[PDB]
Amino acid sequence: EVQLVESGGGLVQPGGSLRLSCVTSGFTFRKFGMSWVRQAPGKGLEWVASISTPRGSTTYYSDSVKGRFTISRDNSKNTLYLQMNSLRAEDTAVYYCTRGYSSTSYAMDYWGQGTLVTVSSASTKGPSVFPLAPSSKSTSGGTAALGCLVKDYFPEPVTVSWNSGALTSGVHTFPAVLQSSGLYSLSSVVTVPSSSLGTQTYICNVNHKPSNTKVDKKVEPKSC
Amino acid sequence: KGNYVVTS
Amino acid sequence: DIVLTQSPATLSLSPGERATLSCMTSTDIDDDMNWYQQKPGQAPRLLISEGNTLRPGVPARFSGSGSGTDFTLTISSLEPEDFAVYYCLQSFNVPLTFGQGTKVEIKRTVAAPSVFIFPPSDSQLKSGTASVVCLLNNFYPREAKVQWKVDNALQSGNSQESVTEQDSKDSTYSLSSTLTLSKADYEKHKVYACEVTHQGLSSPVTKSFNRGEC
Repeated sequence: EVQLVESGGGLVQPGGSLRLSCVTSGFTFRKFGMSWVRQAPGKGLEWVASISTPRGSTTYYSDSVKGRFTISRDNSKNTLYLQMNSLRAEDTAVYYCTRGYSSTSYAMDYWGQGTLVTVSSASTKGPSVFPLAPSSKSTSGGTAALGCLVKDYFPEPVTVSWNSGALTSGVHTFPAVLQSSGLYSLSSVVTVPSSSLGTQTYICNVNHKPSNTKVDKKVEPKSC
Repeated sequence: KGNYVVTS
Repeated sequence: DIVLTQSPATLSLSPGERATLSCMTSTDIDDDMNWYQQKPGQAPRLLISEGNTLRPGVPARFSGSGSGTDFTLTISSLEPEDFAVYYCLQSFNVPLTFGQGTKVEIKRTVAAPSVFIFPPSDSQLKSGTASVVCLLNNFYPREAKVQWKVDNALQSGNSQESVTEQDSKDSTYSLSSTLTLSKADYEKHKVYACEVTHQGLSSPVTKSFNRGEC
């Protein structure tokens, strides 16, 4: 089958540069038009650039990237490139290598898995983990909620489990949110029986590998 | 209106 | 630049039902309309290409119709694997432009959220900031409004929301809203409240706490 494999993505500071590569297999590369399409976090698809076949003399760009990005191809290597200069925060996205399905259209049939490009001035920082303590008003014989706030980390991702993975039912770990500071934050919560609060231990296991941060936070009723 | 080339 | 307008942004249906997805273009693009499917964490998949051409390998329940300025993707009978996001794409002209997507989601009975409010921990306050969290647990449909009130003053611009994908078992959503204040601002007020409006609640539910209480 057709395979498109992107590489060269990663973290870069605003104003900086990156070169993406896409190595293809399963078809005669020189015979097809190719495009880059990107998808910002939580957003839709946005076309970036297209290049003609065979030589790639003819190229097209979105206004968002015109003058900053350059699409090119090396047919002897089955490789498509995207040179990205003068990068900005809003260029952050998964970048997809795509194949134009016909000799006269750039409409894409096959897509790579994508490569993540993150543009940010933030430095690597591990999260602080704060308990979301179960309310002292938790209903008798009812259901209580508790969790952990994983605040101010960079870059993505962090992982969260409860009781080393033994507790999964009722757990909701929310998508991270990018704060105005440029750092991320997310909450993980779980509902448990109110009757268990005095005797069962609840620990959120947080791991942020980029900073080598590993925190286990016991979340218990607040004493008072 | 078909303002682009794929096969050059 | 040609604008593609997809509607409805969210299509709520049950397995077995017919799905109709609309894409309207700002100008006549002949029949150069293409449709994609995208599941979470996955690359898009081409379903229909220019001329409402069904791609080989795509199940027959998918079909495209329309030309000019009004296009339709029809899924004759929804399978569980069809719940996903769908994008339209015009390839008539550069720049190539996409619609903003339609999410086909699982319809179910109305489910009111349970609501919980969490004060900032003492350890966070010691750090210099205060985060107040409000949890809406297991609700449907998706539309939900959270309004923060501090000593009864409606807050604006100082909260952020996040939502889970539909639960695989009960098809509900969960949502967290976080109100962020400076330690100083936090300590000059008493009553913190989160007011939740949802179709499943006959009237808005408010959870609250007083600073410095157990």
